[PDB]
Amino acid sequence: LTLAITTVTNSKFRSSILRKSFDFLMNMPNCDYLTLNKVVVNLNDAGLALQLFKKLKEENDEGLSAQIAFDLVSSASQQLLEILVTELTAQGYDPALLNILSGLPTCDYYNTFLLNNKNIDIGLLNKSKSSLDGKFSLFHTAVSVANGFMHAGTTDNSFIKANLPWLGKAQNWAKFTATASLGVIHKGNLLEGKKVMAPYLPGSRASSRFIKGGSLYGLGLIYAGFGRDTTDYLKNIIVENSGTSGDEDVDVLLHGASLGIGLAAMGSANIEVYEALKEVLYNDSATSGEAAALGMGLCMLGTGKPEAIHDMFTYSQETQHGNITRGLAVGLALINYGRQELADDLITKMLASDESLLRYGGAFTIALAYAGTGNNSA
Amino acid sequence: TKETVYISSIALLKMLKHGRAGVPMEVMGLMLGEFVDDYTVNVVDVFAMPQSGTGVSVEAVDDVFQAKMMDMLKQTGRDQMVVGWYHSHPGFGCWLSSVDVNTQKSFEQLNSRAVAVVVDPIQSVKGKVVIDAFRLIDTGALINNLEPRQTTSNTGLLNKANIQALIHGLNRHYYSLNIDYHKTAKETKMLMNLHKEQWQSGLKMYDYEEKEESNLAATKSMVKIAEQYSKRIEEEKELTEEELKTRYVGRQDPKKHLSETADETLENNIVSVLTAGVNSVAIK
Amino acid sequence: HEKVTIAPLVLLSALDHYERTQTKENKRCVGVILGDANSSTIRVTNSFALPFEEDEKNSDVWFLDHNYIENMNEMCKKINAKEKLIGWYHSGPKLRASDLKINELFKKYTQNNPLLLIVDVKQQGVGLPTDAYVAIEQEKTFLHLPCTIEAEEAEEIGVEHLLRIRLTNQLKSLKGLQSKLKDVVEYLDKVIHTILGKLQDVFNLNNLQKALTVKTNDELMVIYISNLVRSIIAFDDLIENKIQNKKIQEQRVKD
Repeated sequence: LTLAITTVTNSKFRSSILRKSFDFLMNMPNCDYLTLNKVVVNLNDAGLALQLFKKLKEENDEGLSAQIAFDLVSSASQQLLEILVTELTAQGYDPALLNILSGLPTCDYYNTFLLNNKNIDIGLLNKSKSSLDGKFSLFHTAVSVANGFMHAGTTDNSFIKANLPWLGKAQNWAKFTATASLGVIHKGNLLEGKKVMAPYLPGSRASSRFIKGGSLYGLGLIYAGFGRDTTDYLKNIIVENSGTSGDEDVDVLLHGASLGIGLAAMGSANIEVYEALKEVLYNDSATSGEAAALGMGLCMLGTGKPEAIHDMFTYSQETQHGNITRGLAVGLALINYGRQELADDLITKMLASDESLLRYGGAFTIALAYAGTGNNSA
Repeated sequence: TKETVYISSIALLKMLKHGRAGVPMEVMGLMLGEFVDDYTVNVVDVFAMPQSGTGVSVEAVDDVFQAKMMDMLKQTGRDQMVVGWYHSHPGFGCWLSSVDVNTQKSFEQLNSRAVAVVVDPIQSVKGKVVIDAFRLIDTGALINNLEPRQTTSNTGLLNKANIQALIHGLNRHYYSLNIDYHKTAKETKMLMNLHKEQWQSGLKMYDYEEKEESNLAATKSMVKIAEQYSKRIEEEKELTEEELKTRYVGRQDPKKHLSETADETLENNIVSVLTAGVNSVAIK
Repeated sequence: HEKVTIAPLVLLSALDHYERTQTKENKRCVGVILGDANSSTIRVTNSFALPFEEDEKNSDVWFLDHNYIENMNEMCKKINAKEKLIGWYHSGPKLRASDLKINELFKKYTQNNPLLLIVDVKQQGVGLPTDAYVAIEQEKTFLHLPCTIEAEEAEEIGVEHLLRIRLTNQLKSLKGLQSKLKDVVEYLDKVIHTILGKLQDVFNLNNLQKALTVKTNDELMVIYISNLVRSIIAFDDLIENKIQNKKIQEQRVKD
């Protein structure tokens, strides 16, 4: 497994090698269950993936079937997680192993392990954020985002709740970090994560519509990859505002929605979210127009859609907007992931152009596709 | 929030040329462009304006001469909406304009995005093209839109910011100067064919063909004497310090004539190839 | 003859007029320039545009307004008094009836000969997209004048901020010799005499070269004197690192 990745160039030849090792390990004579896990993740084959669970039904072990289930959900891509949940249900499953692949105990590992022993060292933390209330949002971001690191996963709102003054000193754009910090702190909550943003959710209004946009972004960090339940929730908000906008803060509400729907659907190809964010790009929005391209690029990860490669690239030359062109440049980098030489057609167009934003995203396009095994050409 | 102005390569050169002549002489000009608040900012065309007796002021703008240019600039696409004005002043430590002070407030009534650009160097440019603009603040900078989220803010580090006399406060209530320049495909190839290092163009095949061959009478004529000049440069150095120490006060003396005579041999090797490159059509 | 010196700002802004309106081949823009035409070297310090309308299918259809120039000149009088109209420029390589007639309208406000400039909007081939021509009669004859690019001190410095040997000439010299072969073939089809009579005299400039071969190697031998200097330079290249190489063994004892 290790040598063939850095040696065999053909993807189909190394694909057959992983299939031969599955037959010798199929009988499971107390053999390695981790080797079979790396086979189904690299191949992403629904036939070999569901076949491993069928063997766990014949030989019944609750400790052996668990270690396989918890290992697959962590190492799987977004497309394979749907096979282990949606496709597995149609062909039959294990009621004990279904909740594991859905991420319920997996997200508990992030919440429970970090909550037992957590030392934030509030002594040195207070001196950093008590220095000044000024410096615009540069100071309020540094104290809020760094604080969200220590409490990440433990669901502690003490920065927002227990400390009143640091929240009020923030401006309209500075309240985004204070709200998005809860998405980092409460990350891993598949049930009460919506109750954290409950006062800022749509229909409950807010103190302002600038801070309201940050609530839709906090749902993206917590539910990322599991956000299938929040897919239709975050999509309907964009469709209502997809027509036009009469205010600046309305785009801020859709700004966090585009980044929120992008993280929940991240890695999964969705034509509905792509077409919903495509109409926002037609309006040529200065604020929400950049997040619309970032939300589409996260859905195009992996193979992606070849038609969306030239479509998003054409809109970059037609629409000359600061945030828009830079947002499309990153979106064109995310649409090509692991393609290696298959992305050279888009890389050549960016290197030949003298635009600063096209060359900014052209480097990361090489970084995403040529990652893993090193390439002397890249 | 504060605007980020992107000035095209064509408009940046016109504003420097109009406010060029003289230190004391002040002029005025108008800026055109089409952009939207917060991002999308741009400057398309700029042109000079007629000056009144008060110099830079709000009443110095003549709408009669301005309306006639709108139909003239519309054919080539130069006609846009007025995005502000640019001016030239001798310059001081603070308030570069000795005339215009509060007139910018009258400019804000007509356009909220209009600014006044003043050229600091006045033919002092060292190549960085440092220009100064202004934006009205009045009551603000407390619980309002957050300007310093864009680029290069918190100016005034130590005693050196821009002019270095302004430091933090700048002109009025920290207007937070933001200026950027950009170029297009047509602007990139045109400048390289006009001014890059020195302009030899207009004949591409005759550049090194005319200069390194037909110009030998004014350049390499009496090449036997020219070879003696290469010896005098080496004799000026090699003859001094042969001990590789400090006696005659020299160090790089062997490398002083090394790089100077390297091009002389190189140029003689280039014309040597171009000598056979004349292509006299000899053969047999 | 005379000389023409055009600032890089005029040639840079003239090409921009084509892209902004997405002008097709049926329309050609015309504009004016300023400077001092009194001396023998024409200097262009300014340029403008004009609302010029023209029909492509009919060469007898053109529209030019001189009242817009009058209102524009009065604005320049309050700005720069030394700027007067030295001529005008038009877009496109083709010279039709509409382009040749309008040259007389600008002669009313221009004392000297108005400068003729043919602007290439496609910038296809070689350099100098806009050629400088002069109008003179013996039928109007347009002669080419030397084109030089020289600007002021502040203008040349500002351009460097925007952009911030032997093989180079040979690459453009190969395409120049091939283009001259096509100019003779294309001119032959147009006839079936004036240019051919001049080219034969220019081409006129081994019978007498039997004894002229010695002077070729004599110049190459003087070049070899510089190659002996190159050998001395190579001998000096051998002395440079020996200063460092001997200090390497000196550091072995210290360390």
